[PDB]
Parts: sequence; C-alpha cells; structure tokens
Amino acid sequence: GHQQLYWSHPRKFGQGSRSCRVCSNRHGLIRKYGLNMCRQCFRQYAKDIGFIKLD
Amino acid sequence: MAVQISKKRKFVADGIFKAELNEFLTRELAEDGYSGVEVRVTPTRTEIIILATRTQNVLGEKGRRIRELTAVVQKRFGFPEGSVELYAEKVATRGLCAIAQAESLRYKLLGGLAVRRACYGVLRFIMESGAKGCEVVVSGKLRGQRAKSMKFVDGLMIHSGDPVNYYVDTA
Amino acid sequence: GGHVAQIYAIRQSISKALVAYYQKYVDEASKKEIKDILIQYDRTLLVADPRRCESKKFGGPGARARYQKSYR
Amino acid sequence: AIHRIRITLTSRNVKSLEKVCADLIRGAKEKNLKVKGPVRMPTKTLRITTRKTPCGEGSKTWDRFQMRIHKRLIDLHSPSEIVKQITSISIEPGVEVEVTIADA
Amino acid sequence: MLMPKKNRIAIYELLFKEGVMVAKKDVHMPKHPELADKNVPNLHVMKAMQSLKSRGYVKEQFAWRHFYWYLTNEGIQYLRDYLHLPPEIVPATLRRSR
Amino acid sequence: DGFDSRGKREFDRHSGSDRSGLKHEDKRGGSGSHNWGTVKDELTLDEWKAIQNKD
Amino acid sequence: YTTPKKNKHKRKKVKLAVLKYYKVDENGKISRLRRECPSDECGAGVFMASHFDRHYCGKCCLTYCFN
RNA sequence: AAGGGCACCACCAGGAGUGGAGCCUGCGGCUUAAUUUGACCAACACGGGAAACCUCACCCGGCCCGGACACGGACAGGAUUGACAGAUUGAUAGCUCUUUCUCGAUUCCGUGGGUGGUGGUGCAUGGCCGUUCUUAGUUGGUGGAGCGAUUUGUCUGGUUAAUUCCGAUAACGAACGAGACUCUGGCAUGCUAACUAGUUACGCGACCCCCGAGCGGUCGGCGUCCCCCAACUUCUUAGAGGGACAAGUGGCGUUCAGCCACCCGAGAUUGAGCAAUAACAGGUCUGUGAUGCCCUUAGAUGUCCGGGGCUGCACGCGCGCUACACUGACUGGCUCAGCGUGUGCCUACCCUACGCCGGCAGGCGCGGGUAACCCGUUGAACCCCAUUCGUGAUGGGGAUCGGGGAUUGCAAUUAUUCCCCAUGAACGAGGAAUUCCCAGUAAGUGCGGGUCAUAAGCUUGCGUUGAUUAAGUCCCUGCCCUUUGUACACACCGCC
Ligand SMILES: [Mg+2]
Ligand SMILES: [Mg+2]
Repeated sequence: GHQQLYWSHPRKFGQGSRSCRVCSNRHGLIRKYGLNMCRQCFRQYAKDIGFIKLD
Repeated sequence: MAVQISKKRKFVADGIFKAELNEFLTRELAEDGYSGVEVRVTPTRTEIIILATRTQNVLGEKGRRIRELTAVVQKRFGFPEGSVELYAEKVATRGLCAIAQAESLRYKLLGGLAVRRACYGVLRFIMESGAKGCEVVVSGKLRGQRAKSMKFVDGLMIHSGDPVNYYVDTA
Repeated sequence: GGHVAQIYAIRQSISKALVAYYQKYVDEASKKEIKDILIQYDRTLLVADPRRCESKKFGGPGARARYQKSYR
Repeated sequence: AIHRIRITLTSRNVKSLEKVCADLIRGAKEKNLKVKGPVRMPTKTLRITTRKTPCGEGSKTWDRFQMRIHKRLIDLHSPSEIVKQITSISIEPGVEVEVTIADA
Repeated sequence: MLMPKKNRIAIYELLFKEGVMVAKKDVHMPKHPELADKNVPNLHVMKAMQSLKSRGYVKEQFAWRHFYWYLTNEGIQYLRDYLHLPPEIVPATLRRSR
Repeated sequence: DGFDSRGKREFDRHSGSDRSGLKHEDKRGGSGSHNWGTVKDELTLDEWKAIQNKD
Repeated sequence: YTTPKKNKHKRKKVKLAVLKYYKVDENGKISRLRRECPSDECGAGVFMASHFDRHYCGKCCLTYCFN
C-alpha cells in the first residue's frame, strides 16, 4: 500500500509482464504478430480478426 | 518505415480493432437491435457504419447518442478529430439476420415468455420473412436443476463444405 | 533439393533439353529415334516425378505415423 | 517534371485486389500514362496452430488458422507531372494503398 | 476515496468538456493517458467515476479492458452545482454549434 | 463411499441429487410461464475558463 | 489461522488543539520560537518541527541537525 | 444371444519400435509448513503447465483498502493524510512506539449496503472441446399395410470409401449426412506481367591461357530503368483459364451398377478443412468484466511485498531422447533445402552482415532491415571423399562428479543457460507383453515457429536421404446393421 513497496517488485519481463488483452489471463498467451491474446479468446475472435482455417 | 509497423502486424492490428469494436458495440447496443458493423479506412479518414434494426433508437435525441459514441471510440483508440466518422444504417430484411433474431429472442426470454412460444414466434418470423430453413437451439435449465436442450427446426439446413460459410448464418 | 534430387533433375533436364532443341531446329523424325530409346530406358528421363511430399498432421511425428498410445 | 510513382496494393481478399488492380490500370490507359504491369509479391501466410479445446482434456486436437496477405506493385510513369494528373483512389473496403516516389 | 481536490475537479471538468471518458483498467498505471500533466494515476479516475455511477450520474459500459462512462443528465446538473457553472455550458456530445 | 480413492464416482448414473435426476423433469407437465412449453403452447467549457481566468 | 502474535494497534493521533507556537509581547510583537524550512517550494508559511537534537520541516524540506 | 459387414487407433506378412540401461519430463506413493490443483480407449511432454521473482492458485511473516453509496456522529477553535530522525522490523512497510510538524473536508467511526476472489460446486449451467464417429447413418410428402400407436419406403443380392449406386421390390419422389464443396500437390516453353525474381545476348574487365583453342573457358566480377542504355518470361512470383472424366482399348460381371489389365497421358485413389439425427450427469467455474447458488470479506480465501514451494526421493507406471557400435566413431575436405520469423498502444523485450579482440562461450564500432529489397544465393544436417581406430565395455556411451570461465536477470544456492579441462556409470539388442504404419509413406537426418529477460529432449510445421512387406480376411480386438428375448422406458449404473 505504501508507495515504496506497493509496486516495488519489477515485472519488466517474464510471464507476469504479459497478459491477455481481453481477459487479463497469463496462460496460453499468443504473442506472435503482436497479437497479445489469450488463446481461448483468440479462438473466439479469430473470424472477426481475419483468421480462417482453410485446412 | 522504422516508425511504421510491418504490414502483417498492421492487418492483425486492424482485425484486433474490428473484433474489439464489434464486441464493444454489441455490449453497448445489445437492446438497440444491434446487427453488425463495417469499417472503411482511408488515409484521409476511417468510417464506421453500424447496421441495426432500429436506427431511430440507435440515434440519440438530435443524434446525441451517436455523438456520444463517435467521441468515445476516438478517445479509446486515439483517433484524429476529423478522421473518424460514425453512421447508423438499417438492415434490409432483418428476418434473414441471425444476430437480430438472436437479440430479439434474448429480449423475449428476458420478458419471461414460454420458451416454446417464443421460439415458435421467431421461427415463424424467419420462415415467413424468407429463408430456405431456420433452426434455433435453446439450452439451459428451467424450473429445476436438470438442464434441457430445445431444438426448433424447419426448412432445410446444410452443415458441411464451403457453402455453409456463405449460406448458413449463425449467432 | 538435395544431392540425389539435383542429379536426377539434371539428367532428365539434359534429355529434355537436347530432345527439345532437336525438335525445334531439325526433324522430329530423328527426334523420335532418340526419344523412344530414352523412354524405353527410363521414362523419368523425360517425364518428371509428380510426387513431392505429404504434410505433417498433429497426431504423430510424421505424415501418417502416430505417437505411442498406452492404455495402462 | 518527369515523374514516376509506385502504388503498392495490399489486401486480404484476392477478388477485391484484382478488381482494384483492374480499374487502376484501366484509368492508366484512359489517362494514356505508360504503366508497368502489376507485379505480385509472394503471398504472406500467417499461420497460428492453436489447440481447439479450452481445457486440457481431449484427443490433442489442433486448429490451423490462416491469413493470406496479397501484395502488388503498379508502376506509373509520365514525362509530365503525375500527381496533379491523377487524384483518383477508386477503392473499396478491405484493401489499402500507399503511393511512393520511385526515386526515393 | 482519498482524492486531492485538484484531481477531482480536473477529472470532473474533463468529463464535462467531453460527455464521455474512457479508462484502461489498471490501478497501477502511473499516469492516465489523458490529463497527464495533472499528475494523477488512473486509479483516482476509476474510483471517482464508479462513485458517480453509484450515485446515479454516469452509465458504465465495459468492453475488454476499458471503461466507457457516459455522463447522464443528472450528472450534468450535479457537475454544474458542484463546479458553480451557469446554465449555458454543455459538453460537446450534448451540444455542438447549435 | 460412492467414489474411488481419488474421488471419481463409481456410479455416474446413480443420480446424487434428491430433486433432479439423469433426466430433466418438466414441472407441472410443462405448465405455466417461466418454464418449458406444453401442447397448448404449440397451438462551452473552454470559453468559460477564458472569461474566468482573465480577471 | 491461529496467529500467535496479537492484533497490532494502529497509530492514533493525539487530536491536537490549536498550534500556538508563536506569541506576542509588549502589546503585540510577532515572535516565533520555531524554525522555517526555507526551500522555495516549501514556502515561508510552513514551520519546521522542533525536536531535541534536530529540525524537520513539515514538507520534505530536508532535516538539519546539530553536529 | 445368432447371422452379415467394416477397421493397420484389428489381424495377416513385414518395417521401425516401446517394455531391458542412463537421462529429460508427466502421474501414483513417501516426506513436508507447503510440496497448489484438475484430469485415471476418450487422464498420465495434457491443462499450449519448458514455474528462481511474477506466473501462483500452496506455506511462513509483514503493508494497503483499491469497504462505492445512504444515514448518524466527529468536526476549518480541526474529519483527517503523510512524514525526516531514533528504536522496532528482513525491509529506506511513519506497520508500530518517542517526536512535533504538515496536510485541510477529499477522509475517520458506527449502522446497512457493496465489491472482489486462480474460493467450492462442470452432478446447477452457457459457450467451447473430446468421444460414440467421421463410421454411415437420419427424416418428411404422397401412396399401401394396419382400429391403433406404428410400419413399408430405409431390402434377399451385386457393387463402392460410403442406405455409394445397380438391381428385385407397395412403393414413387425427395432432403440431411457421404458426396458435392474450399484450400493444398503435380502439368501446361499456352495468356497476363515484374530492378524487391530473374534468364539469354552484348560492352568492359579479372584470371586461365597461349601448343593454337579466341564465336576459347570461369566469374553470385561491373554495367546494358545509372533510364534511353538489349530483348524475353524458359527458370521465380500469381492471377485468370485449361487439364481427368473410368475418357480409349481388352477381359470379367445379371452384361446392369461396377472391377481388373494395358496404350496414351503431368496426373488413372494428393493431402487436409468442414461435417447429420443424437448420446456420453465426458473435460473445463483455474480462459473470460460467461454464470446461478454457497463460502470469505478488514487478523481478508481481496490485494501487494519478502522468502520458501510447485523439482523435494526406500518405490511402481507412461510419453520420450541418448546408446549398446566397424553399415561405425574421430580428423579433415567436398558439399546441395524448404517452411517461416524478424524492432513492440499497454510492453522497457527484434533478426542481424562486416571489421577487430578472445581458444570458447563471448566482448567492441560501424552498418542493413517493419522486409521477394537486409540477414540470405538462408554455404543445414544426413549423406559423399580421404586418414586414423580395430571387436577391446575400446577412440562406443557421455551418466555421475570436481575445478574454472561467459551470457541473461533485481536476484543463478536446490546447480537458468552456454563454454573448457578433468572421471568415465550401466548399457554387448531387451522376458511375458505391447504401439505405429502402405509411397516420397515408414525410418534416419537436420532446420523454423509456439513456449522465451534466459532457453527444447515437448509440440507444431518444413525440407533432405529413402525403402521392406500387401492389394486380403474376420482368426483376435473393437464397432455397425439385421434377427431374437425382455417383467427394462429414470431405460442394465434398470427392475426386482
Ligand atoms: Mg465431402
Ligand atoms: Mg569431463
């Protein structure tokens, strides 16, 4: 709560630095092509994004 | 350009914008007969045209709500003042739209109608509004712990191959 | 390609090139009397192999091979 | 000025890209400006092989999502000034353009 | 909760300069992307507008990771009596050159 | 005693709920509202600052 | 649960009365027995706290002690 | 219970294996404060789960309220907020204590009411996914049989990958599924074109030559869009088209559906994607600001910080990698790919050529690249060519362990990774059993992507070298149909 230690621990890197841009989860995150998307969320939004399972 | 981003990342970013815009508009105009949206992007400006059933309700009083929406998108995405435009257009033959019927049946079920009664009404609307076939599935539990699935189908449906993408509309 | 595929492509390329040049500038009557020997020796000296490769599936190490499954 | 420009066409649906390449060439002939044929860059294949399930249980089933980016370059040349000669976009949604100087 | 008076009045005057306001949901964001020079983290923006909504002054819509607070008419009148504004000043979304 | 050592049920079709079962039962024979149907259901600020701060 | 330590009591302020650390004599003369932290951003209204062997401004006007 | 049919997640005949050793990794058990937890064909290199912090849900301690809002108190004569010094604490948490400042209606307290939760419930649910099953099965209209539910159609049989068709036929005509469809592979010297792909021709060269080749040979040397200073798309890219259909022949077959053989042909079965009516109380509340209900909510199961933990080992199991060698290992030389990525809203993190220093891991300065422009003609491994070894647990094996050095990070111990010198453990082809598989397939062999501050024995792709065996069957194992039995219909996890 005090400012010196509330955010003292850095997260410049690692798995905690990155989160899903739809649900803030940190597991199964796709970082390719700047996606930054939780994978279940990406499977949900793939059609709107433009990804098609041609085969 | 180094200041610019790669074209592959650009198209991904565009689809991210389209997906998020569609979801936000869905959660905002859920009761207002939301149907869909499209964007035309040009170097001069980017245009957002929202397709809906009740545009006179989507519009605010003297366009107040549309002004409300056209500012909040620019504030979200850091858009130029004069290069973001917002339009509302009605949907032709909304009885053929999967989303518009889905929202309407959602409201009917919130209204507490009998599920068989509400599904038959929307199915009749679709069939008499012109469609080779239509099918609605309602799953969930009512008046008990156990869940049920209700299937209301008439006409013809297809499930396999490429034609299912541009023939059968889902919601 | 690799060493074998390059060699095979080269030898069929030679046969096809000579036979086409002969057909272009001199008679095909004498082009035939070498084309027949080429095919009756090895048809691959004039006709390319249509087989390339098969994609890998997500059920095993390769195109048709599947990973070990164990019930106990 | 003697001016020449390269318009870069990038799109995700081939039919629209071929259509824009059509009427831009057709405009080039109408303005009787010499134009090179649209050269096609190799198609970019964005592949994401994610897993179908949202959980851990299943038969290890994978979904292969694709995204084709098609790129084209059309070169316009003219011994006179060109930008004031052509101020037409003739575009549809789904395809983007960027015109650059051939010198730079 | 605990907000400096300059912070509340600056945030509020922003919500009246423009009828809407967005805010990325991050309590640890050191500076809001708007009104950066006022040097107030996004948390104060969060708590102030969620307290306006509880009172019945703003409508909250939430997409993926951003808030979409929409000022109401009761919010308009409540801001005027709080900031001592005459009955002529309006947001852009309420009125523009008409 | 209805499960194994980990806790997986030895009888999946022995319905452990006293109200509902393996099958869904339509209360009152699908009668009334808020329930499944029946056969009968089938038939400007910047200018204000400019004048405030000038004096 | 079963925390062995006891519930730590939070700091309670004394709810102090009026400041009254400066007086007047001979029918009114401004006189202060307190220091002032002379930092420009600290200001000339703020008074440094008095301590047994140091001086501390109310803001972060450093702390000067007697070495 | 009987009869038909199908299937390399069945067999045959084979291939490579696993089970035998070491090691990586995942379960069960043991221990612990914790070793967080789900899942037991369809769980066990799965939760894209390669965890030092975070992740983190577990354990030990310590901050904060980020308890909105309404009401009642306290209040500018003070509601209250932080705070240098000393103790105190791991802490530079004013967390607490002495200490006075400072802050100034924003808060504090009490009553309600929120809210949040990787907390419980997947046997309350949506969605998603898996499986039966990707097998071939499913349903109307009209008509016939019936008092009726219902039934025929949907079948003795031939055929196919397939109720796929042909055939007998109280049925005729349809619809879903299969097919068809989309993408992908091979062929078009046919069209369209390209300095971000190039190819032939030519001009300079550089070298080889000169016995004499001279319209001689090599050049990823330089130029011919340096724009007037060559043509063209064969090679590359990718659009529009074409092309194959059992089409030609012969034979078998009811001579029908089809099957087989052969000529010509690039191709005579390319792989995938999608995928019915329904069922599995199948898996997921730990993907979600998806969610009902319950629990917790200020000594917090909210949330932050620090440390430990997810690795811990008397043992059992699964997926794997490295080997057991001479078809080899080492030393050197020669030497050909294709997928595809590459500088970030948050987000501080890119691929890297050259030159120099170092033996190496690496270090330093200039570059290039948001990309058919640079890395990169991606000079990959295997393989090929020569030398050594010599049947020896040996120059196989590189497990275990000692010492030292670099990169990344706030942090490397329980060793992150990498480099060097050491030691050299079992293992000499693996029991009963058991997995996967039919053509660029198996198999060897590397390289990309995802994971990533650091990184693959995993996974997903790509390419290279490249076969043996078979064109069959129900024997085993499963699955489907028909018949049959039923006192089952919550439907055998049943009734009794
Ligand atoms: Mg098909
Ligand atoms: Mg050693």
